[PDB]
Amino acid sequence: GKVNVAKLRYMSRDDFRVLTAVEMGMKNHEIVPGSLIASIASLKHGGCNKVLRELVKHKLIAWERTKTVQGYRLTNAGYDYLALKTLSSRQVVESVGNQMGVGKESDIYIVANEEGQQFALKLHRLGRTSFRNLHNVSWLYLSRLSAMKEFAYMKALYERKFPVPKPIDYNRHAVVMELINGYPLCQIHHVEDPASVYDEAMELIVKLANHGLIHGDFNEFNLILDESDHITMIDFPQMVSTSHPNAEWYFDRDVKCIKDFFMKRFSYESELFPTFKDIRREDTLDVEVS
Amino acid sequence: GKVNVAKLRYMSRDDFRVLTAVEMGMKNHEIVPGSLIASIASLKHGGCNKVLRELVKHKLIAWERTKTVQGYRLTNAGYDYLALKTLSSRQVVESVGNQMGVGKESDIYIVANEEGQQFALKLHRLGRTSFRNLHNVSWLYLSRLSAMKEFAYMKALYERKFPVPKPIDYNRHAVVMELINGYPLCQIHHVEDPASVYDEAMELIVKLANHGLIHGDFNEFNLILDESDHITMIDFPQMVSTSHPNAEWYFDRDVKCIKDFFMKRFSYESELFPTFKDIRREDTLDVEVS
Ligand SMILES: O=C(Cc1ccc2ccccc2c1)Nc1ccccn1
Ligand SMILES: O=C(Cc1ccc2ccccc2c1)Nc1ccccn1
Ligand SMILES: [Cl-]
Ligand SMILES: [Cl-]
Repeated sequence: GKVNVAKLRYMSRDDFRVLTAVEMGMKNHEIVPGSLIASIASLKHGGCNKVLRELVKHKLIAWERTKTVQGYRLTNAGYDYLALKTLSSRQVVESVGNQMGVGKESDIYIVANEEGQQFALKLHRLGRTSFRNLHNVSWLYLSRLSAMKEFAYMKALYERKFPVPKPIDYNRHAVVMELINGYPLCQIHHVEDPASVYDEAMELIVKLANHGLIHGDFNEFNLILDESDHITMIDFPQMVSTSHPNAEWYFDRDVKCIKDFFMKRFSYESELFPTFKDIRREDTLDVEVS
Repeated sequence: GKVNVAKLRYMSRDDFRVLTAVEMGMKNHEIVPGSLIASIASLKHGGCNKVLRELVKHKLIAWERTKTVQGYRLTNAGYDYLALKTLSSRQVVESVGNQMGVGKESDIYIVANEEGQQFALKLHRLGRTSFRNLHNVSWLYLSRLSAMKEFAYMKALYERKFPVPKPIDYNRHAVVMELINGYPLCQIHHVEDPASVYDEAMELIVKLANHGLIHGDFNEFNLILDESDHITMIDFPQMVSTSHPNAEWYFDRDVKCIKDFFMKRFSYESELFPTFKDIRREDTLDVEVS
């Protein structure tokens, strides 16, 4: 057997309206008053409070009281559900499995469509830090923006024959993409030909730089090795322009990180590693993604 | 003499209201129609079109026509002016000098108050990349958010006796702080005692980690050495939680970057470098800044 996946909880037009109302409410309120939710949701029967209590019970929204405001906010599970239900209505996702990895700022899950074909889901989680020494609904917008940027870059890189997953669809903070069957490099113990995997990694750094991009977090946690020892890049959250005044330092750091890992894990060392002076710009993906 | 600084351009309350109206308009529009700007500004004498032409002439806004829409948007110079004029009305900034450094995502200028005391200004510049392979008012919000986070972290770190500049004030994408007199480590050729500067750098990585933070970009471009060979951190845009599943890799990368620089520039090497296992959490600045 393969990984277990659970069908998404059923969602009524009522639940979706109230849930959407809470989301809209959070543009202008850290805690959305129950009266504002009721008027935005405008249910035909106006048992809005019953529906909210039911959404609390299912952990999709949470109750909070400050000094002189009290009401509701979307939970991570609520935001997740809105994204996954939207993707479900486009026949992209039917079922969700357990978390089976992380990016720098994302959680990675296996999902399946109605036919039981498996895909990778990335849920972006930004705005985690709270600021109180001076608004903290930045997490909705920032997470949505990461997912959008990941989908756009993944599409642009895939079309330019880079070793990245085929992106399928996105909504809010959720990106669905080709599942890559293999192991992150960090949990590979032996390889028949380390030189070959090292070369793929170094050629990927060069090709990114030739397109105007430095990964910035290039490592054994972001690179998956498949059944035929080819690498796929699965996370690129904070890429730097080759035009940055300190671009060379970022480029060298990514190169040194790969060298350090290949020495530690495989006792492999080489002189076939790029310098920034080798880069010949061919594209402008740091300026515009098209 | 010291660095040249120029008094901020004079602007009438009318001109400043129209520029603020364009900014408000951009909450809901990539391109703000002239009619919407006029109704938001609501000038007593209604010469709004004259004022807009004058703001174009001074490069504070730009005119654009698409197929669907035609009107105005804030320029970088316009956003800069709004921030600096606001800081000017609080007596924080009277005069602006030339750019004299960069952070990873910010431009650094010398500014002066009315008495001619010099300070550092950081203008945050995010949302540089354009996405067209599928809204682009993200640059206002993201830049504002970087500045806010920098001010908050700088205050929290300063109060906890970290070697950072004393933060003074912020508005929009602008942060004003203590000017640190010295050289970025990257432009230091010799030091009497490299071991001592290396130790300060390594103790700073440990103290950050003890407070829940990994810098993530710790380098010779972010650290300024003053007249008495003490280091000050002047940029920390993308800090990582010590709770990150790959926290150890980020911590080690910051340590290796300092080691590599001290070997390259000063031929200095040491075994007095921290490991992640040494860290004993003392604070929660990765979760909440207070
Ligand atoms: O991470 C992986 C490797 C992997 C594959 C199956 C797994 C099954 C069960 C548990 C872990 C598993 C890990 N792929 C990946 C990552 C991002 C995007 C696309 N694909
Ligand atoms: O970067 C510097 C060093 C420095 C000082 C004076 C300069 C004058 C002319 C030219 C460069 C200059 C550089 N300080 C700093 C940075 C961020 C925040 C606060 N202070
Ligand atoms: Cl529905
Ligand atoms: Cl509806």
